[PDB]
Amino acid sequence: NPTLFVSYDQNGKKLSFANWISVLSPQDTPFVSMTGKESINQTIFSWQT
Amino acid sequence: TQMVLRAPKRTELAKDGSYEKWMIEMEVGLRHRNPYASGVLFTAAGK
Amino acid sequence: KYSEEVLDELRVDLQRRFNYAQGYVDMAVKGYAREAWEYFYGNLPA
Amino acid sequence: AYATVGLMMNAAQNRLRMVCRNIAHNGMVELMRGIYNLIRENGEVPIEV
Amino acid sequence: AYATVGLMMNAAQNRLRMVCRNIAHNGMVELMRGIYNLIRENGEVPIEVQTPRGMIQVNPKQLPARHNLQVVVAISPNEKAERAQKLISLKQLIAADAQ
Amino acid sequence: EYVPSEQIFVDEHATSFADAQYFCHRVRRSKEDLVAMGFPKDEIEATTQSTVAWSRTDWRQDIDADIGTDTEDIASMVWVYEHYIRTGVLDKNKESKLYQVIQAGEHILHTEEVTHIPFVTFCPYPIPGSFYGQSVYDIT
Amino acid sequence: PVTAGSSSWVDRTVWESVNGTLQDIINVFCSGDEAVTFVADNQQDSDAADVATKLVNQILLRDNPGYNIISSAAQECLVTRNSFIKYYWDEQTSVTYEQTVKRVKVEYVPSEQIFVDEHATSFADAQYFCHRVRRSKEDLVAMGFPKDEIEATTQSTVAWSRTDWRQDIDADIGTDTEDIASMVWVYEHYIRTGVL
Repeated sequence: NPTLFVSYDQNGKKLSFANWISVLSPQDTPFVSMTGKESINQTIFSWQT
Repeated sequence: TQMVLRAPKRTELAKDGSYEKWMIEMEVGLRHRNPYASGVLFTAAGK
Repeated sequence: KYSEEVLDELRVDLQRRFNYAQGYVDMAVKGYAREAWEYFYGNLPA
Repeated sequence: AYATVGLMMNAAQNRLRMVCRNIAHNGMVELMRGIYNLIRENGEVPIEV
Repeated sequence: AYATVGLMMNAAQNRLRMVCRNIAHNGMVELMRGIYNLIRENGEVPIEVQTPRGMIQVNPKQLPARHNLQVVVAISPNEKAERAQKLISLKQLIAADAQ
Repeated sequence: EYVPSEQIFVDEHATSFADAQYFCHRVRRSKEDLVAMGFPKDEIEATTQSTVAWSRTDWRQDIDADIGTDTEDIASMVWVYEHYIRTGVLDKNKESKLYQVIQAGEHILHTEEVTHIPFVTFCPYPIPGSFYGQSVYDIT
Repeated sequence: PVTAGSSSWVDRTVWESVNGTLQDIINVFCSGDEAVTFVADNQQDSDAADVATKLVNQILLRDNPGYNIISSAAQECLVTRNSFIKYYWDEQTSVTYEQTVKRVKVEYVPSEQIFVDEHATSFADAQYFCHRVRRSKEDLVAMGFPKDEIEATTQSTVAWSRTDWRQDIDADIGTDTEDIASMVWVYEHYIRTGVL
């Protein structure tokens, strides 16, 4: 016989959240950052040696 | 070295559809100066 | 002056930046500017 | 300053005149005092006599 | 400036007077400072001096810095007349004292 | 000159012209000026969301329309990417200077060090900690 | 935006209120030809007050973007409870073009980038205080660890990023990390303690 009105008995109770999300997401990417970049204008490149 | 042709660009396909599509495009390739410069080594055990 | 080996490196950092700048400024500004004119012309409300 | 007619006796104008007087005495004067010390403690300064 | 009757105490006029003061201090003054530097850094400039009456090619680099320079914007179209009356008042005054 | 807000680009870490690490303007220029700077032996050279957003500041116009004068005409107009970047064109060892840089398609015409970005912005109702302000549209 | 049939329009008190009081703070403090004028108690030093005045004013308005500072610390305060302004001796250094200068740098600091202890009530009384600063690898090279520069809190980044929506302060700005000109977060501190 609950003689009180704690939130557990409440209905339509707007709970509270935290304004952030946690994601580990390993994103080392050493190779992509270690080889630089070179822009071209063709889908097929080649060298000579 | 990393050869790139189409840089990362946020875009969308054709339209006149009933959906909210999105899409990106990164067109990239791999280049190597001389095969005998770098090296690879495989690990395994003999049978 | 600057070596072509520097300039072919500069082109990579210059373009990459531009890609992110375009991707940001589209969602942050130009997406609103497009409709803001069509509101001003009273084209927009269907 | 406008006792000609603009006698300023509006509780609305004075509950605003409070907030700017806070910004003056908590803020602005402590920025000036802040500088006058910082300047008074470093470098060499000229004056167009 | 119109404390005669046009006392300007309209929140509507002041929420507008804010926006132009933004355009002044974020915009207009940085265009002037922008030029004064750009000009101060290139080319050769003349000035129609009057004492001898004839273009003095004032090496622009000879100019001062922004440091020393206050700038104002949004001039009254008639500032001329007021400056003139200030001058004639100053004139009556300076004449009043022989020293 | 006035520059339509449609032809400008900035990084998201920036809040002001001082603090900007990368910034760019898309400019329409003549082959003449470019000839002035590089590649004489060839002038055949030949982004849509900018073109749309500007073209719909009215409807009459379209900025990517065929203006009709053939491409070969030295007097032809061409889009370019003028840039202002803080970066190691040097070795990173070097202080990170700020450069003006100008490119066409796979060509850099010109670079020089500059202290400052030659642009000004007008903004009613500014927002702190930010580059772009409010607008009468956002409000109404 | 409660439900599709509800026609969830939203009133803009708060906004029409802030711009109200901001209108008046700017009218009062940023209106004048000048920000401040010092005044002396004695003719002995009256000839210095003027100097001081000139100095500060020049520094704050003619050199630093003081209209942006004051207007930021107003609008970007009235909703953030407090906001901050901060100052330094700057120390910039450039055919031997090694020209080098000291300046009084003044800057507005978003209330999102500051930290204080709960026993404090004021800047005097604070025992620990900190500011998260974004700085260049250059400056850090200026002070330590030259042989390495690969160097690589979210609730600050969220709370600032949602002073609008366009922006995000932890976005990939695009210039690669190795670039000495790269920007980096640091923890500047002010602490009362036994380093001794």
